[PDB]
Amino acid sequence: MREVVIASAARTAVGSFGGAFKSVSAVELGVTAAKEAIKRANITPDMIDESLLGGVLTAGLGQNIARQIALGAGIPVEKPAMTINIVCGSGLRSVSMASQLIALGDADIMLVGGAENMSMSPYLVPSARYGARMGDAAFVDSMIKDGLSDIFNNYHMGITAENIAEQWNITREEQDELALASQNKAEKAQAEGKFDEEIVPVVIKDTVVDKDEYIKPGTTMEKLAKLRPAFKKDGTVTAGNASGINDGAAMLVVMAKEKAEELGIEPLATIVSYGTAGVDPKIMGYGPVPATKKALEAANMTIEDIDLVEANEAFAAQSVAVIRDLNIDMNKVNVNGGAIAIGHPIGCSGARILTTLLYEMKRRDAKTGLATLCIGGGMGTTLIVKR
Amino acid sequence: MREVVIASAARTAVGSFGGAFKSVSAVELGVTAAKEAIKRANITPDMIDESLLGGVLTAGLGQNIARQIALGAGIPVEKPAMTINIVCGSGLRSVSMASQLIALGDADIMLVGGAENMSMSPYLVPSARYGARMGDAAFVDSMIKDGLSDIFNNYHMGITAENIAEQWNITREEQDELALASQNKAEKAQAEGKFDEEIVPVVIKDTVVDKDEYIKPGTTMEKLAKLRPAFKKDGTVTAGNASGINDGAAMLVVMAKEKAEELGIEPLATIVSYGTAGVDPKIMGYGPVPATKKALEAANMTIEDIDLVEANEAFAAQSVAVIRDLNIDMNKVNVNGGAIAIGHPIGCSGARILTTLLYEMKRRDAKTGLATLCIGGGMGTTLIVKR
Amino acid sequence: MREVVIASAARTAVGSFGGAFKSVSAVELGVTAAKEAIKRANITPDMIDESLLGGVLTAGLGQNIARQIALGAGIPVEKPAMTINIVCGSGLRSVSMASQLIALGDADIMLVGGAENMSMSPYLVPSARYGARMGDAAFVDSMIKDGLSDIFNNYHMGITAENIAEQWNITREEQDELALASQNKAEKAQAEGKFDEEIVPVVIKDTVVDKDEYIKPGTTMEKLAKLRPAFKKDGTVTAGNASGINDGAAMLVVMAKEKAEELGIEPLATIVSYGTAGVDPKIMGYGPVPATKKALEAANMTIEDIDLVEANEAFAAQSVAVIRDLNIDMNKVNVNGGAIAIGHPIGCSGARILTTLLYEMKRRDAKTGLATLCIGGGMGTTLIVKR
Amino acid sequence: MREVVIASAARTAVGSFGGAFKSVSAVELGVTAAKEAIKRANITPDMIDESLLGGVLTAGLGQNIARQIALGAGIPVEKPAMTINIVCGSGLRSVSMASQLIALGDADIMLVGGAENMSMSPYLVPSARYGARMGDAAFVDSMIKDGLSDIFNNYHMGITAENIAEQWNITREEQDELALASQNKAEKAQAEGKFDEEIVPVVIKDTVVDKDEYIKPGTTMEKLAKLRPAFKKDGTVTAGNASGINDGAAMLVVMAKEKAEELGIEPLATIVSYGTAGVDPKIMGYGPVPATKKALEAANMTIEDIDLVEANEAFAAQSVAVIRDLNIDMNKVNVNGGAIAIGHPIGCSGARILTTLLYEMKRRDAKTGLATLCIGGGMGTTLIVKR
Repeated sequence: MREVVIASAARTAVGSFGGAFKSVSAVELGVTAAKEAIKRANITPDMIDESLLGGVLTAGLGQNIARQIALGAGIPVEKPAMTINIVCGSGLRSVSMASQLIALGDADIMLVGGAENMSMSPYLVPSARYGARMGDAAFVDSMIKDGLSDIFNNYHMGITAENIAEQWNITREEQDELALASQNKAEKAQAEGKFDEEIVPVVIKDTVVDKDEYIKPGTTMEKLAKLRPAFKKDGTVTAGNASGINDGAAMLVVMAKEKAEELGIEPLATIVSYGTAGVDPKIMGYGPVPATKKALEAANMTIEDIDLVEANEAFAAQSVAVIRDLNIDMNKVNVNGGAIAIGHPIGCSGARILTTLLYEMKRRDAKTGLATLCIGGGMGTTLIVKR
Repeated sequence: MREVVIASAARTAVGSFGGAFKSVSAVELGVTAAKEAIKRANITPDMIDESLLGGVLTAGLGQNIARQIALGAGIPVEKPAMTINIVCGSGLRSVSMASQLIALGDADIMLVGGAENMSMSPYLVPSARYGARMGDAAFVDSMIKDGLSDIFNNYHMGITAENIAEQWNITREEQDELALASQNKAEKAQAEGKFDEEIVPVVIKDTVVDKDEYIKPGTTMEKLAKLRPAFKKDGTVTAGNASGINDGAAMLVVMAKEKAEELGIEPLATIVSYGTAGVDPKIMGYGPVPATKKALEAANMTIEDIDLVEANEAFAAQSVAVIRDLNIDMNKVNVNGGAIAIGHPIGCSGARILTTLLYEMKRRDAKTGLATLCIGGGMGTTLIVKR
Repeated sequence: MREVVIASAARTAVGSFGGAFKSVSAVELGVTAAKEAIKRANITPDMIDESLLGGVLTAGLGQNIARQIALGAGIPVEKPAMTINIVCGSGLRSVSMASQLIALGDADIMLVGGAENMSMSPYLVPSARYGARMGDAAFVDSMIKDGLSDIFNNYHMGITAENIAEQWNITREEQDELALASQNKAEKAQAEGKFDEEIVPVVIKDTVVDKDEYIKPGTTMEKLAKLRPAFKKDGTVTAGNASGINDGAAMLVVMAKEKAEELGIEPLATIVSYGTAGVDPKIMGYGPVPATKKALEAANMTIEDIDLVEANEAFAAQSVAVIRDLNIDMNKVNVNGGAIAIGHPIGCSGARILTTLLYEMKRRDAKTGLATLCIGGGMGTTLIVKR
Repeated sequence: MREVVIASAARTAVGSFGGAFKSVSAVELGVTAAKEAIKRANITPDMIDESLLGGVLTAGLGQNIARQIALGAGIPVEKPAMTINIVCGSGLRSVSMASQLIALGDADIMLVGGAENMSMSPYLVPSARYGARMGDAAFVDSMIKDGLSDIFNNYHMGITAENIAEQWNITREEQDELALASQNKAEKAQAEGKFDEEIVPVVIKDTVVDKDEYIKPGTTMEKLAKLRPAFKKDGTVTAGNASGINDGAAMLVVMAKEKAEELGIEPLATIVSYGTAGVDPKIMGYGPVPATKKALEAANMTIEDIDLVEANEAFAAQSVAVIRDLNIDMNKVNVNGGAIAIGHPIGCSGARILTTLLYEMKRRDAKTGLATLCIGGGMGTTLIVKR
């Protein structure tokens, strides 16, 4: 099995719900990020063998948005492209899965990552084809139905976070403390210029979007503590300690280690291992724990071997449980902030956090890193990298 | 790289648009087929490592229908599941891609295939979230937008068939002759009992659906010749010489050859090779040609080495071009009929035609077989098998 | 104040919900009836001074359907036309109100009546203009919201019928007995040809609709008694003892008595008096009682002076209460059946029952007659006529 | 025939489209105005015999908004209420029609006027009941379809204004001059306090709305001249020289002159005459001319006998034609501005302009006045009053 490297990465800024990218499609965001990821690898689009891209809320976008992104980025029509959906994990598992194909020898160079525009996701009318007949009918927000709710238990992803808060005894204050830290880390990182390298500007014909919109500077514990529960009466999970609804894309080039050598490409990192695992849908936020254990075992590593972690902040409640049960270094995870501050553009997020990880590892001169996400429906996915 | 076998296959009957499965969801169809594919492999659901399933028109179905099918079939919550979209090719590339993962050693046993309910696909309101403001607004059939039209050229898949009819000089009569033969082959096969083994009944709480609904017995050239063009004024492509709109699921168990040996499983076939390739979106129906050339080259085979072909009949116009340019045996392809007669439930079809191939190879005592499909957006995918 | 006569009347057959007029608009039905009412008066359309027409469920029909009907019937553009909405009473109060204008001297000849197509009434999206923002939204059947429910108490008109059943002690069996009689009277009248004169055929380009569709021959008490309550758990009101949902139009020509004399027109009847009155919305079905008392007082009559009654059968429960409290002759009311059998096309019904009254009075050689309807929102309206 | 007086009048401020009353329903606006009109007549709600109210865009508002307004204003359930639709004329013809009923002796005291909330008018789905079946479907703005377009010619009311501009040779500059004057007159009147008396505040639970929102102070000819045509390529009619889309209600109490005497009510004015007339739909904006000629003839008056005119400014193009052909005093019409500045809440406007007329007549000590409006579908309606 040959080794695989991550040659390059680029992401758009993450937009707020109804914000910067209210009218800039997932495909357009993806093309912007893909073109730049290709340039950052010192290759041309014709050198991509195939594309494998995450995207969840794809209703009304036309056939196969991965193909749309690939062709829009200038990749020839001869190269295949496919969209994948493992919900919140899609943008990261595209990377690991592509690495599987390349390790096997069936591709040398792939475009991977994910794209998501939650603002532009549509409403649905299930009765429209054959009729409602009589009486009021369903008129469904596809974002909630297909993206932000659990189908097995018919409740919001936020209720799965409440389930973890209750079972792991994670208090409101503990959740708010994590949220506060996320905001302040993101504020500080943004102001120090630490997102400048990874971001590619989006040009709207002109308006230039090059800053993460969702970060809330001057968040305080006093403000967070006043918020009402968002999902459950007398709950603990609030808008302030939950991830945002957001728009963005993030793209990477992966290739065989031997191909990077041939081409004289200095990669961001080498892929060490990966893992995807399941848990009960009711506690989906715990998914990163078995996924990460699997990935570490495959690498012959323990958490003590990992220098830097990106663990997606779907909800503070789940994030606290994951950090505690994996024995992660509490200030060596999401060191430039997480999704509570930066946002959670579902099918992009796994690629977004990997991009942030890789650029931070390089600037710190870290050796090893880990990206992991929880996944609606009860899964986790993880990627371990080294440089 | 280890060898991979197809342990088992099962499909539902294919329903007509608004017909047998008007109210039986893609997930319910998938669960029915998956449970039976698992039983036909002499394994239990806990023995599945992960599931990889095709599905295209998934709006309003909730998170990740592959996970829904897996859990509904009794596969434990610990096993991952992911949905893929390479349009019309999804149900076949799930099989080849799973084989890649198993060859590499990262899975031993997987549930693969696809599920699609076109009848139940919803209408969309793009302006619903932020408002239409003033004046009439878009109200979009997701089936047409996301399934049956080309996004690059903004026209129906049927126009891509007209493009091939014009460029390859495939006449109306030639298209109707293929359609006629498809109908009569399907009629004859159904009446002789040749679909009995592969089909699993769907039980609606009771009504039992166990017959392919869409076949039109007593089709004639006179009837076909009277039909009006469906897509283009003065065109050649009609409802009669085009695939149907349809509902169905088809599921298979794939596993390492060594695992089948261990378990004493007699497989339907061994996977020989695969290929996925691109063409211009305008001529998407030609995709099977480069895909199949790639697969044959990988196998060190020529078309002369292949005993039986399933080539999905998206449109007679494209099907004639594919058969002619691959030098396929004209009566050794779709020998029990094709999608003009049986239907084209988009994300299921690749798994549907593979199921029909495998059961026919076994009954004929054929040695080698090939399944291939054209793919909206300009692709093809192929799988070569041997027994 | 001068006297006013009803010169002529014509109605379409009443169609079933989703039936004969599923695709024949309220305006088209109205034009058919209006043209024939004009001919039955021995006048030309230019002789109409103005039109006043009922119609309730007018969403999406374009500006002012009375004007559409008038112009479609050939009435000159110079003649005004206006639509009125007093819900179920609209088609009758158009007649009385026109008579007020003519009595005063401000019109000599008017087109009156009503038109309604419940099948074609649309669904509504209240959030569409400014957006739903997030989460599922309302998708409203305008027929139920604007036609068949009480806005003050937010429940179906059928619940107002339950309120009367409870307060007046009208049993399920008593309701079913009235329904049975309605069906059998309608069956018998239709078969004997008694609707032949009043109906004008509707020609659909050809299909001719000339029979009341909704009548259920061979209704029996056994069948009625098996029906489930339609509106309230453990209720008394069922689909069988409630009015139908229906489509139809009915049009009349009214004119000053002196104008009919001048023109040598033999009128169907002379208007004696009218009345419109209110009750609590909760008991709207009782409206005919105060309305009729008012009309009788204005005429210096008692119910004993009335030879024939049409009292619209919105619900058997309310109809029994009205007949009992007005001391109506139980077999001198709705003698050819009522709306349980024939249907209730809301804005047409008042004109429909008046048309049936006038033709039956003439054939019986009756002298006096009365039409009355209950009205959603808590009203009744009545017209007394003589010949 | 007895004489009829206008005892009192009250109107809400007129809101901008999506503005002050974006969420304050037509019924709520109507109730506010009705309660105050009743108080301004020195009567109690139980003294109202019946209500007759205009309203056009009533989809989804529930049964019969006149009844809703009446009951909400405290009028007893015994008193009838009916909604009328003669499009733009509805709020004025309610007044004249009520006067007909009172002159005849069938009512002594009525609540009249109109209410309209264009912002809150819904979108419609004609195919929703029985289904769209396949392919995109209609999704219709009820405001445009039922309020702001001509059904006979299937084009916007603004095109009827272009038709008049062309046929009467009314230039862009002439239209803009009228618009400019409307804005400046309204600005000046508002600033001088001249709307203070007629307006009743709307209290939103608190926010108080008591100023006409739509007036554009500092409008200039330079600004107006830069606007693009709104309805026709190379047209003359723009957003600046057309009426607005707006929300509001206006209510009046009318009663027999002898009843006002009995009660010691000093009326705003006595009704002299009225008229409603038709023209071709294509030139609907001309309707006021025959309507006004009819009203003047009935009064034995000429335009020279009229001291003050309110002629609704649907479009400057039509307004210029009406003023010129009626020989109106150019600065004795809309002396406090018109609908270009103040707005055109369709079913309210006739009552709105009458309210403004009556209060201005009183403050000027004028003797005679005239209100007139053009009406979509090709009509006009007029009321002449004296004090």
